Parts: sequence; structure tokens; C-alpha cells
Amino acid sequence: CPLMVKVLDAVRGSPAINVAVHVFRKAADDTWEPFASGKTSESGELHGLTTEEEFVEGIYKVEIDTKSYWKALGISPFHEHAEVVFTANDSGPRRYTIAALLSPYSYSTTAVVTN
Amino acid sequence: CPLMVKVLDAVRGSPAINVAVHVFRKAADDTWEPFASGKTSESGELHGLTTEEEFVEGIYKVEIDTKSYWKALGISPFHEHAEVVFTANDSGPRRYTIAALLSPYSYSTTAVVTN
Amino acid sequence: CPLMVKVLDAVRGSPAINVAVHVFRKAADDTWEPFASGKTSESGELHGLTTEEEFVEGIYKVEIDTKSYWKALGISPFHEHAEVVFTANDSGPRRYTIAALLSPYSYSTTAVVTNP
Amino acid sequence: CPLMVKVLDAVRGSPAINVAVHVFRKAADDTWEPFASGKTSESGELHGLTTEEEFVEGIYKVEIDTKSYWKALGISPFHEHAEVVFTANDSGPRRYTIAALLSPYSYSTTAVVTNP
Ligand SMILES: *S(=O)(=O)c1cccc(-c2nnc(-c3cc(Cl)c(O)c(Cl)c3)o2)c1
Ligand SMILES: *S(=O)(=O)c1cccc(-c2nnc(-c3cc(Cl)c(O)c(Cl)c3)o2)c1
Repeated sequence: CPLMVKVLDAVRGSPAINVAVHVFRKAADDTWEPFASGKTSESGELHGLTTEEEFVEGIYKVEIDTKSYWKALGISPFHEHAEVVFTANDSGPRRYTIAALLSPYSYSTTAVVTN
Repeated sequence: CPLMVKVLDAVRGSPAINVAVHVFRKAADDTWEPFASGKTSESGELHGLTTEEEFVEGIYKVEIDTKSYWKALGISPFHEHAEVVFTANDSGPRRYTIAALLSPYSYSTTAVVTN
Repeated sequence: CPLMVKVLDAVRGSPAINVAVHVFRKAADDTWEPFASGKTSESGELHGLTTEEEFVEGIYKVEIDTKSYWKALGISPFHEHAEVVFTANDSGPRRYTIAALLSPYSYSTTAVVTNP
Repeated sequence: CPLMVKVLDAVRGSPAINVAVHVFRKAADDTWEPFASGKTSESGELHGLTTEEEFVEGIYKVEIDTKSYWKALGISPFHEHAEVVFTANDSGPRRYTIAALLSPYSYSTTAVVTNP
């Protein structure tokens, strides 16, 4: 609800289905603690990662397992994973969507932050 | 229904609202004939452009009026408009979403073609 | 020097070589006049399209023939071409680099504009 | 020569100058070891990070300090940094260019990989 991930495939023109996504929260000692994870749906989306109560301000990392995705399609890719690192800020709008558009040697990512 | 346009703003991290979009179909003589138009909604989307009956195979152009968008925000942009030119093909999946992610001096565009 | 085009392939992780590029300029009657054309090199770059004398103020369209590129590679892409339309030189001469990063169903484009 | 980083600004239409870049390499114990670092030049380019001797096979992370860039411009961006993680040189030495195109709430990144 407060956090959604959307993943698209630029080679096939389709949602990127069954992609593993792992979310981490930065701890006090600067290590990354597991926070949430799942796999994208048939629409390329992963909902239900967290709740408003748990998603407090801090630094988060969303790791999208792109290498496995491309390998399953028989395509050799560049990156190990796509990484998106950001601060959640209570001032700003309350719903974060992290989107990524994937190619074998490239990716784009954007944030849609709305109320 | 068969054609949707989605426009996002990479400067503000938000849907690009009230952006004019014009769709053209290539005519026999190679001119561009007006086909559909509208303005993006509060979610950055423009639905209802065409129907399955009218959206036959052919070459289409989607022109997104980015310059006016940026000017209304007080930002000086590079492009006159973003252009997306493609062939609609009956073989492939039946629903086309044309997405564009806008910055003042850059844009990205992708197609999500699904059934 | 005043206008350069750079094209990259996001599938291969390489320059996009032998990509045809056509530039047009909008005339006073609002039609698109052919202005220049060429092909990217083995570096993905196309230089020598125009001269500072010829490249006057106007609205220019840079058409990058992406479908022909992907088809010559045996691949069926979505777009016909990538089109970049911009006003040039309206505060005096500038140098423009138009870059594009290509995938079969997507592309990104940017401009680097510098003042000599 | 073996590793180059190029950064562009999608807001300004310019190179992204004075962008800090940190490269790490994954150690055998699975931690990220500092490998090299530098700043982009007035061309948006960072050269001289490593040597072909030093740049052995491994998993490398290129951290581009985008937040610091946008903040030094007085702008409040979304991301902390742009991170590019890849296996390098696992079929022998290659030359890698890592490119990034930056906006306040978005970035794109690509790689050009060539065989000397
Ligand atoms: S919307 O939720 O209906 C919707 C439909 C289709 C596509 C999108 C979407 N979300 N993000 C993107 C996108 C992200 C990036 Cl990083 C880039 O470069 C592009 Cl071109 C699109 O598309 C939303
Ligand atoms: S080259 O040095 O002459 C050159 C000039 C201008 C721009 C480039 C360049 N390199 N990469 C890119 C680029 C990267 C990405 Cl990730 C995206 O999305 C785009 Cl549109 C361009 O541009 C090289």
C-alpha cells in the first residue's frame, strides 16, 4: 500500500513477470536488514510489501533480480541486479511506486510519489 | 481500451497531469490524419482514445505536448514534443499502452502490449 | 560539429552501428524540408551532418531509423523510428549532441547542448 | 581505459560535472571492498579509475553519488545514489563504459562493453 514495485521488459514490450524483488532497510550500523520481498505478478507488479505502520522514515534499498529474469528467457545480461536506494520522507506524498524498465545492458528507474 | 497513453514526470516524481496528447494515423498518401486526442488525467493517463472497431492495423503517431507541460511549470525544455511512431499489428497482443517518462532535456518511452 | 547524433544498443551493450538518420527542418509553409542525413559509424556516432553556416535557427526533426536497424539484425521491433524535434539556435549558435539508447520496445533520448 | 564512467544531466542538457563515484569489488567473504573512486570532469567523464592489471575478474559495484550532485545544485532528489552492479572480465579482459543519465526522481543507466 505505501510501497509498490512495477517492473517492465523493454525487449518484449510486456510486464516483467515472476521477477524476485527484495527490500532492505538501512540499520543503525549501516548494514542492510531484510525488510520485505516477493515476486512480480502477471502485471509486473508487487503489492503488499509493507504497511503504513512498518514503513517508517529511513533509507531503503529495492533490489530487483534482473540477472535471473534474463537468464530464464535465454538472454545474457550485464547487471547482477538493479538497485534502487532512496529515503522515505514523511513530509512528501504518502504512496511510493518504484518502477523499473529493463533491457539486457540497461535499465531505467523512476519514482512516482503521490497522495 | 485498445490504446492507452501514460505520462510520468521525472523532475517531480509524479504523473504528468493535463498534458495534451494527439494521435494520428498515416494515410495512403503518407500524410498524418488526426485520429484521437485528449489530455492526461490526474493519474497521468489518457483512456478512451479509440475503440477496437476503429483501431485497425496501420502506422500511428502519438504526439505528447511536452513543451507546454514544462512551460506551465516554469521550466525551459529542449523538445517541441515527444513523438512515438509505431505499427499496430493484429497478430500480436491486443492492448497497447504507450508510456513516456519526461525530463526537460530527455524522455524515455516504452510500449506495453498485452492481452 | 554543430550537430552530432550518438546511438547505443541496450540489448548488445554496444554502439548502434549503421543506423540511418534523417534530419528535417520546418519551412515557412510548415512542411518538413530535408536538411541532412547520414549513417552512424562503428562508434555509433554520426558527425558532419551540417555546418555552422547552414545550421540556422529553426525547428529541426532528427529521425533515427530504429526499425531498419533492428530488422537488419533480424529482430521485429515496436517503433518505426525515434523522432527528436527541437528548436535550435534561437539564442545564437549552439552545439547539439542528440543521443539515443535503443531497445526493441523502448528508447530513451537526451540532448547535450553547449555554447562555443 | 578498462573502466570509464560518463554521467549526464537530463534537466540541464549537459554533462553532470563533479559527480563523485565510488567503485567496490566483492571479496571472497562476500563483503564490498573499496576498489577505486574519483569525480567526473567538466565533460561528465571519469577516466583513470583502474589499470588492466588491477581490474581482475569479479563482481563490481559502481556507486554514483547522485544525491550529493543534486544537493550541491540546491535540488532535493529522490535517490541516494545510482548503483550499477556487474560481473566484469569473466571471459577475459574487456573495456567497460558505464553511462548514467540523471533526473531528480529518475535515472537510466547503460553499459558499453568492448573487446580490445
Ligand atoms: S499505469 O500504472 O497504468 C502504467 C501503465 C504502463 C506503464 C506504466 C509505467 N510505470 N513506469 C513506467 C516507466 C518507467 C520508466 Cl523508468 C521508463 O523509462 C518508462 Cl519509459 C516508463 O511506465 C504505468
Ligand atoms: S559521446 O561521448 O560522444 C557521447 C556524447 C553524448 C552522450 C553520450 C551518451 N553516453 N550514454 C548516453 C546515454 C545513456 C543513457 Cl542511460 C540514456 O538513457 C541515454 Cl538517452 C543516453 O549518452 C555519449
